[PDB]
Order: sequence, then structure tokens, then C-alpha cells
Amino acid sequence: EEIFGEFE
Amino acid sequence: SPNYDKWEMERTDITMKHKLGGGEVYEGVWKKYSLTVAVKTLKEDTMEVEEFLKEAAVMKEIKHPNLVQLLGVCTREPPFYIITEFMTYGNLLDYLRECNRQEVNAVVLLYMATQISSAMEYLEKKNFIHRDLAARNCLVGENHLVKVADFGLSRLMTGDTYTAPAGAKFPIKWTAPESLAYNKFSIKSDVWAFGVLLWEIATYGMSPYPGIDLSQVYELLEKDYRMERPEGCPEKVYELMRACWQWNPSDRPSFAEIHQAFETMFQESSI
Ligand SMILES: Nc1ncnc2c1ncn2[C@@H]1O[C@H](COP(=O)(O)OP(=O)(O)O)[C@@H](O)[C@H]1O
Repeated sequence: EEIFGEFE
Repeated sequence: SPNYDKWEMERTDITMKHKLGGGEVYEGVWKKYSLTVAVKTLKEDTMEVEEFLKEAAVMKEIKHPNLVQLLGVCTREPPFYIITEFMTYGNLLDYLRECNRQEVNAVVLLYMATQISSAMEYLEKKNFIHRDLAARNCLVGENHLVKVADFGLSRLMTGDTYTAPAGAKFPIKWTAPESLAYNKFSIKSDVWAFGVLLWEIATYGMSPYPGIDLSQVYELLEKDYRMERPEGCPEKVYELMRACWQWNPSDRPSFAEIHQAFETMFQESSI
């Protein structure tokens, strides 16, 4: 899956 | 203890052997000692010379038996290298997945946690934060030796709270609430992560909050949701994960108390 990402 | 200078390595003392990672990391052989070393390389054209080099500087400062050792750097001409000790078995996450669950008993596991908890107590005292603690950044050696590595986001630190440059993207499931929301990292961020890194290890390499999406993690931590006790995981060690996952960073144990919990086979204070 995808690890990194930004929060909102 | 390098060649012709304190940390300066002539591009000549190293004999590159072959790619290992994607910004490129090779395996090489450092002549003066015929030691096999790992060599991290910089993408020849990206305003990193400053940034990239900061990593090799955080390292010159620390020296612990469970923290991957810096052995030298190449700066005077490109490409820019950073040389460190080699760790034959690679990252812990991978190792755990592939490994044989017989040779890796629940004690070898405990052994790994203790090794890491130890590198953190040390880092805690030197007052350093490892802004990206997780299995994929731990390396392995002979007989299950584990070493923490990947000090890219690593910061020394004056005050007790670092504000990550705004507009960033970080590993959600390993990042703590006060960081996911206010881009503020602390030695308590690591404690939160460490709590995940124990879940990783206990589940022999699974992906955190399994089946749950990245967007749903935070709002779920707010409603007080936490992962459940991994199978075969001693209630004593789970109990310690929860400690690390306290909403208020102030209620989280310290690495010093954490290491004590392990090193003592459990005969010390997080309750
Ligand atoms: N000191 C080391 N010894 C052995 N392998 C290393 C060492 N340092 C880094 N590596 C390897 O370099 C690879 C680099 O991966 P990378 O491209 O930087 O992103 P990622 O770790 O997410 O795959 C890692 O898979 C790791 O196994």
C-alpha cells in the first residue's frame, strides 16, 4: 500500500 | 577512523560493488580495511547538497552500538557520498516478513525490541529526534543484531519541539497526533512511533492499522481507537504500546523508562 501522505 | 582525513574519504578508497536502493545506495568495499560498507549517493542534480549533507552531520555527533555507524563522507567533488557500516541482512521489516518463524522465536523478537529501545534512550539523552522511526529503517546483522538507521529527517534540537516545514507528507500510521495536526515533532513523537515499531515486530512484519486507510487514521485516533493486541504478544508488552500511544504526549513514557522495561525483563514503572 501507500505509506506517506499529508493530513487534512 | 578514515583514510587521509577525519571524515573525508577519497573517492578512491572505496570500490563500488552494486546498487541496493532507490537516492541510490550501493554496497562497496573500503580498502584501508577491506571492510564492506554501504554507500548512500545523491541525485547529481537537485538542490540537496545542503540538505543531503545535513544527514552526514547529525551522524558525526552520535556513536552507539545499535545506531548504524557513519564512517565517512565525500564532499569536495560530485557525486556526494556518505559511507557507513554495512548491515548484511538489510532492513528489519523485510527480514521479518521473509524470516523463518522458528529460528525467530518470541525472545529473539524481544531481543530486537530491547536493542532498539536502547538506541533510543541514548538518542533521548543526546537530545536527538529520529523523525522516521519504523522497521523499514532498522537494519540487521548477524544473529539478529539490530541497528537503527536512516537519519534523514533526524534533528538535533534546542527547544523541546520541532516544527516540521509546512506543506509536507509523512508516514501517517507511524506519525503522532500532535505532529499529524501541528507539524510539531518531539522526542515524544518517536515514543509514539516506537509503539508502532513494536506492533510491526510483534506481527512479524504487518502493515499498521491493517485494512484501514491513511485518511481515516487521525479521526480514528481521536475517537480513541488503537490497534488490538497482536497474537502471541505478551500482555506486558502490549500494555507498553498503549503507553506509547497516549493522546497527550506528556503521558507517554520516556525511552529511559522504556529501555528499563525491556532490559529488566519487566521489573520497572509504566503503569
Ligand atoms: N548500512 C546499510 N547496510 C545494508 N543495507 C543498507 C544500509 N543502508 C541502507 N541500506 C539499504 O538501502 C536501501 C535504500 O532504500 P531507499 O531507496 O533509501 O528507500 P526504502 O528504504 O523505503 O526502500 C534499503 O532497502 C536498505 O536495505
